[PDB]
Amino acid sequence: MVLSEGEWQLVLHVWAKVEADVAGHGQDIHIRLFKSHPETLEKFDRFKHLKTEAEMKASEDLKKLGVTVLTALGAILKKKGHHEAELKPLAQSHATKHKIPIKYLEFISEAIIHVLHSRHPGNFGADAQGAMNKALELFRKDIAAKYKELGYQG
Ligand code: HEM
Repeated sequence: MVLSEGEWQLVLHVWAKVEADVAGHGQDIHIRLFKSHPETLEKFDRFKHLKTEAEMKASEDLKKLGVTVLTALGAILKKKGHHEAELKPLAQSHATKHKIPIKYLEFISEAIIHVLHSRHPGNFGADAQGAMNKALELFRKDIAAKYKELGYQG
């Protein structure tokens, strides 16, 4: 798939707002993911024990991880589809070290969309949401293709 420049503009415009508070957005997104799909929390040996949202908010390690995640995703989005180099190490660790199924990448995409809709309604109307969804679908499609080449595809 290919996004138009107008669609990229909508994506980078709301992302610029997210970048005003990377740590906060990182936390909201992960808490949303863990509360909505608890099975995803099992993949983090480091955080598996967290029982409540209060404990999640209090975790400094979880906050650090959220920043790392959003920083990596932001770097990919800013490439506007030319993200081959950035995708390789990400696909390798998630397929072979962490073993993260494509399904879980769809769950976090839902969490990202939920949080942006909630925090940035004025910059996340229907058109902007469609553009972000398209960007994340492109990301998942390319990651899935890489998973297959790496021998995991799941
Ligand atoms: C927007 C999608 C995602 C991005 C950009 C992302 C990015 C990263 C990055 C950059 C790291 C650190 C270096 C590395 O190991 O590659 C990381 C670690 C990790 N990721 Fe992801 N990730 C994503 C989604 C997921 C999902 C959905 C899961 C699990 C449900 C997951 C589980 C892990 C685990 C277990 C680690 C190691 C955490 C630790 O150090 O304790 N990732 N991820």
